Amino acid sequence: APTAPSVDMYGSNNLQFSKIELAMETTSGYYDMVKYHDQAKITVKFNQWSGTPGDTYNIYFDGVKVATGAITGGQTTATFDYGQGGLYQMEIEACDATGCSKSAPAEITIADTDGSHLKPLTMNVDPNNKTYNTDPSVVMGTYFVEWGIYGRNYTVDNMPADNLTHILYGFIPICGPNESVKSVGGNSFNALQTACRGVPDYEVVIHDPWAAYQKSFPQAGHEYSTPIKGNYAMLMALKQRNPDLKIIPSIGGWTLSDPFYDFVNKANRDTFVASVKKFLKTWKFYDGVDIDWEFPGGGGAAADKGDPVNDGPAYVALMRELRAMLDELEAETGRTYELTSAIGVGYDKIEDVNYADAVQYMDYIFAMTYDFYGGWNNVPGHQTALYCGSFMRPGQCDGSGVDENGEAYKGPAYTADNGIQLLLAQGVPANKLVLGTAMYGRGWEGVTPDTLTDPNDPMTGTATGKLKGSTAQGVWEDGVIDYKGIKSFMLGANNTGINGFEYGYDAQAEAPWVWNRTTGELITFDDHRSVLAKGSYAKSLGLAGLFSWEIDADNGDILNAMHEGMAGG
Ligand SMILES: [Ca+2]
Repeated sequence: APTAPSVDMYGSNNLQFSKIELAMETTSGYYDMVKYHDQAKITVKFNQWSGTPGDTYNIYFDGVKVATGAITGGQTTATFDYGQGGLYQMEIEACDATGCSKSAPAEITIADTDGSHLKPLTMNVDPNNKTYNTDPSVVMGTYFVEWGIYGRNYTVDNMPADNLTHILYGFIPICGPNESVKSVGGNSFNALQTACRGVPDYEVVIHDPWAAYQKSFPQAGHEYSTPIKGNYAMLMALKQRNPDLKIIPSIGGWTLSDPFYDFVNKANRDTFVASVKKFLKTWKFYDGVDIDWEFPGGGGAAADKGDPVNDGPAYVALMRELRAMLDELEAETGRTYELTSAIGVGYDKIEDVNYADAVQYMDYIFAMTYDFYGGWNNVPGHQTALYCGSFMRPGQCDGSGVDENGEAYKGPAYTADNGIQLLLAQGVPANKLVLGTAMYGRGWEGVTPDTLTDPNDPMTGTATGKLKGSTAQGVWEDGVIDYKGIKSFMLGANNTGINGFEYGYDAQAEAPWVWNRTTGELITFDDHRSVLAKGSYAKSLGLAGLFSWEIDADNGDILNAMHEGMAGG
């Protein structure tokens, strides 16, 4: 036998390799930062000094031959392609006529974006999140937001994964027209422009690569040499821990929807869809695509856009082409891919798409059954109600009446059930709809008792302006408030009212509120009871399940209520 081969660790990159090179110390165009390879370029050096090195080498991973070549002297550098991620016990075998000598096994790491090379994530979940007899056939979705790792300080390991089947990662931008991104203020529009340099219009990109894959997370064991970090490496590890959990990219949303309005041009769709396939090939932990176009026909962040005539068909065509692309990805990988979309449920949003035509391609519609009322104006109302509250005027629920300035109503009122029914009437199968629960409140200030026309119902009053508060109370933007912030700063431990706030519940609409008679502060939100009503309603209608916006704002209560209201028959 030859001399035993000896592995030069330094000359073998310390046996660490990766299918994806990721810029770690700069912010640039998407393709200056992200380079993917189907075959990792593996390089192993070994030494057989002042001895008999033999004629040929073989390299095994877990006893399986992956590489072979000739030996010439005491220094052999072996290169070769490997296309599957993982950890492997690697062995070097030198052979010649008289037999074969081996190195001692050493662990080689081939990183890939499926997490195949990672140990299951170490969770750090608030224990208020209870343990449940999960039913894997019911949808329990939620949104996790890329920027929530900053001030909100809520990271992938805080997610109650065991109580989720569906994680929607918000949000993936589309390069092109994005004037809406500017009202978000800050660095946001500039971050987009940087990521889209060298990127053709209507291609998807990562908006914040620092959060996505750059930030070193200690609890995830990240270090300087670590080839993938940030949120994505954590989601990858999370798939190893929870393999059946669907993690799906969410494209668009409120401020990143502007480019969807050009998808009336099929060539822009062709470029988009293709970029979505490369995205999913590049980022293998994702399980499909969710389209959050707000909204065909208009009505979203851009007062500027919206085509009620042509947007609907563009969206149907997009779902077909996205479905057909995912079909051929399923053929290439053997995986199953899901296609979903979050939609408005006001009647004026719903009528702009023939969801019967598009649903044939989709797995789930996430019905955004919330933001019915809020601080953009001074009309109190249930923002996330199952049914129409008593504060609504006659013929206002169904849109048959006229408003309090004698003007007529143009469609049914903003409730979840008005929304669902309109979708069922359209032909959408009930077992593809997912009902939305809020994990935040919307609220006003200055709804003093004396603004009320019905003294039992502050939803009957008038506001002076948006709710105000601090970051620490969960108020990240005026007139909006995390549920956990409502819990600990307005509800209290017994849910009976603290710091001047009362509790109330509109049993007819299935909608809670908290109300401060003195400040006139009014908050509408989803609570334990109201989510229970949504569970019952979902079951009664054969709805696929429930989903929530946004997980960082929950404290446990809402997701708990979601499981409990879904339990049983
Ligand atoms: Ca419309």
